[PDB]
Amino acid sequence: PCRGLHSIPAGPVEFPEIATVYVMCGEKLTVMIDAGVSNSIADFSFLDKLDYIVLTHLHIDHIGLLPELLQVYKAKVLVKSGFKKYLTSEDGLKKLNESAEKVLGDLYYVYGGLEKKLDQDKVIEVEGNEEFDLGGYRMRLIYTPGHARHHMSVLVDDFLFTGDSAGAYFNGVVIPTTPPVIDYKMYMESLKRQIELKPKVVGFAHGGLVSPKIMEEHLKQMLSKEEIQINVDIGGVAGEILRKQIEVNLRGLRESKKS
Ligand SMILES: [Zn+2]
Ligand SMILES: [Zn+2]
Repeated sequence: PCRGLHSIPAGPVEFPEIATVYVMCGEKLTVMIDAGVSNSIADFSFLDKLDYIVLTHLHIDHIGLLPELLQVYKAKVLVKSGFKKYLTSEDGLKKLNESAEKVLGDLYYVYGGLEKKLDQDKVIEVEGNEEFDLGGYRMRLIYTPGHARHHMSVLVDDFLFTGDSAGAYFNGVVIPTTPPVIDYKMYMESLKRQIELKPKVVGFAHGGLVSPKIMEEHLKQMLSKEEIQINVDIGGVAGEILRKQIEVNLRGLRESKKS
């Protein structure tokens, strides 16, 4: 059977590592954190069963493979309460894709929009403080708004999976996870709260596993009086995709400070 922790690249074929999906295989429950971009060819066939898929948030790059995953596995999706309708109705999906396209531009087509709504009985709303016994490991959800009103983080023992609430990290460079539009005050509060949890390792949705110290570097980055300007040493299409995303995030950061 499946055991241990699996960190799987779930980005588009042009940049598989831009997004990471985590799977924690406990003795009693198997849980997945996030679900990749719609256009990802990530293969999760190494799983015999899947009990829960926790969505850190509802941005399109974290919920892409749900349609297929919910047909192959008997998994239930856990989402912040009040947002289930965005996944279970045509009008809900239309709004998710609408906001995604407006914010992402060309990246919308790279990652891929949502095309199929999910069955309501497969989606469970949670408050963001629920605890689960995975069997040999303990999981606890944590509501972490700021990046989005529907953002939640996940703590498995001393591993903290932060989604897009505590930064991104590529090639040794800290990138702000601040696309339009973030709630600056809430974002800062959630970031401080997570730093205070003192996890041993952090799992970024964008950048994979990183040291907890990176969260503190991101906090400092958020407090800079000078305009944040980032440059990442990466080439090819992957480099261009990342640069576009960075521009979106820097725009969001600039605008959040004016609020
Ligand atoms: Zn996001
Ligand atoms: Zn994201």
